[PDB]
Amino acid sequence: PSNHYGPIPGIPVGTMWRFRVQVSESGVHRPHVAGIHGRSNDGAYSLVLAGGYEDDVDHGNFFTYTGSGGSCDQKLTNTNRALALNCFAPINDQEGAEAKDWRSGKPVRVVRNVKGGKNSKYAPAEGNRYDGIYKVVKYWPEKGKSGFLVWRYLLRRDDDEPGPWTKEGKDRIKKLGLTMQYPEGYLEALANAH
Repeated sequence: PSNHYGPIPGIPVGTMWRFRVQVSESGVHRPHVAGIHGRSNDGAYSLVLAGGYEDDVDHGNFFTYTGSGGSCDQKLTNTNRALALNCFAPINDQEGAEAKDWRSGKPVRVVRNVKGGKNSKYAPAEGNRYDGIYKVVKYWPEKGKSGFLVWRYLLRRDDDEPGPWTKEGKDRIKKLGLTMQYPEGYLEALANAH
């Protein structure tokens, strides 16, 4: 169902799609534009890292992430609240929270998109790649570049499948024969567009 937590059966870490519409169709990240799929009364099921917030860092097994909204203070509502709920700590919309036992938190599927490349060496060079399950360690408010409050999150990887950029993850990609997926007819249309 749309509120599925965890990996999608049959879609291993390292899977690559050229376009977001394909990522949506796979169920790995259902929204075709929004960066985060979540329900404010439940949790977050997936997110896409595609750059945008300059203060964010991406170190592969861990990354920081900034919420949405705000012009004005962001609020811990909607998908900001969804992602917060995944953290293994009671929700706190004033100071945020940190999970000591963060691995007991709800999983988030993470896809990296090529747009993230200026500030991340882990972004794929093309398209979108599924990088596995991550969990929210902590989240907190802070004064943004706008001068208004933004919600920030720290995520850490927790997946039994190795990271796609590691030697063991690259070996799996090879063994499974994963390749960049293009829509039916797309390469053919480009080839003929002359």
